[PDB]
Amino acid sequence: SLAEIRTDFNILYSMMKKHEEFRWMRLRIRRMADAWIQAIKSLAEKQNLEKRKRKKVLVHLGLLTLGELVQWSDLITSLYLLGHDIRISASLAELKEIMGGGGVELIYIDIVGLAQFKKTLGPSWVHYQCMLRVLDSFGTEPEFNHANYAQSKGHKTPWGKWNLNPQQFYTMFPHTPDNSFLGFVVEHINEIKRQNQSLVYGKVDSFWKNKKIYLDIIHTYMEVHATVTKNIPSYVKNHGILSGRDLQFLLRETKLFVGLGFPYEGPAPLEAIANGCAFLNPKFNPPKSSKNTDFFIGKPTLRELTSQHPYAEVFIGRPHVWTVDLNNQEEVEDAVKAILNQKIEPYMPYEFTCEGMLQRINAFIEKQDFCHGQVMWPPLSALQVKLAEPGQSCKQVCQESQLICEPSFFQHLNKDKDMLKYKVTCQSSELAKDILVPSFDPKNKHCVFQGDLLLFSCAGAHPRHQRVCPCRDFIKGQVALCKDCL
Repeated sequence: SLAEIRTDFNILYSMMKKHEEFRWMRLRIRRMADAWIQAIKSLAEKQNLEKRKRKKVLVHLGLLTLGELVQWSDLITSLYLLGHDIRISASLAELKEIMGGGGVELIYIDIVGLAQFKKTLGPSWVHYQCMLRVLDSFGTEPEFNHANYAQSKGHKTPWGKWNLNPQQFYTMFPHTPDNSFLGFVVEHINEIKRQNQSLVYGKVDSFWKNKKIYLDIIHTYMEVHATVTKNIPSYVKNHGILSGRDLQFLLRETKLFVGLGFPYEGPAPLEAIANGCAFLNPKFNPPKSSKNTDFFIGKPTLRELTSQHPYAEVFIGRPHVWTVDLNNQEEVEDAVKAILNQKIEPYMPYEFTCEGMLQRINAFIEKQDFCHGQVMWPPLSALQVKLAEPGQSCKQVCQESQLICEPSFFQHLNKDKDMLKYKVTCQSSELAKDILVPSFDPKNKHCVFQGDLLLFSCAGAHPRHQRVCPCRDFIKGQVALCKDCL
């Protein structure tokens, strides 16, 4: 019953061959297999992977009943290499059968899958609720997760309302500290690269609408390539749809990967950057959110995107990523001229490598517990308390101190005597059921405390008062983990 690392993919291949949708995933695993195997052996030599319980894990892919398919494939691969006993489900019948047999210790599921879980198991679905890890790309903020609070704020979305611990939501990028970051793995260079080759990001013609001036400025200094036909200028060199090795060859050859504004926060810009490409990242001013952008309306989050790829913008930056105003002709020309003169430096954040994803998912499996049976994680030693100004979120004040909001610490910040420790003295206090508390009015020294523990929230700025904010440190290249979290 102890987990043993796997160094051979034969059994995995056999399991994924049972569902047609895994076909192009198996190809990707074969291409990446040597990287995965070096990674699990390297992790096991560097960190104690001994004496882990082998878990029976349900993976229910609601969406099989894309970036999402890449994330599923990397999660399943990581679980397999770490030695866990994986039961894959892509039907209501498999789901019923796996849960029928009992002994399930951990459940990875998507939003569509979760509705199927509740319907198929009936009222005892809640018995398993603490074992759920819900793959949810764009994230779920606490305000939308709390069904009754969402109704009371007049949100009309069908999404959210699961009443989970919001750290059970697993995101594509570390954009929502209320949630956990799952992510995925990103699959002489002077000689290989065509210095004046740009490639447009966007496999559909619709994405190209109103980018003519932008594309013309790039075309002044570079060839414009595409992999896509009304909106496409005559000078564009279309290679058609590519795949695997061919696309990787094209990226290896490309100096500049050109964002058009859509799609939002995909894997492709990280793949370009890993291959030595610079990424021209459209800036969004004002930021795009469920409040101003049709695509985002109904998403169970108010999170604002400052660019097409906020992760690339904030966690990578120049020289790999140039975040520019598409409508600023001077800034676009300067960016393109600078990129042309840049030395090529292929870059991959550690959190998007095989080893970094294995380390992250291994820490969540071993340490993240909503079922009440394990010591506090992250450990309390990691708490650094910060006061957010009015109009600033807990997410914002941690980030501006090179930290990350840690929602599991909110419970240690929620009464008069606990505040004393953090040089805040409450002359008076009350309880509110609000995402914006605990709060502090520094004028009249009035503290408002959280009356509904499900409403603790890294998201949300108080218009008038300071917020009392739980921050933690993170390992550079591994934002999901605090220094003492391994």
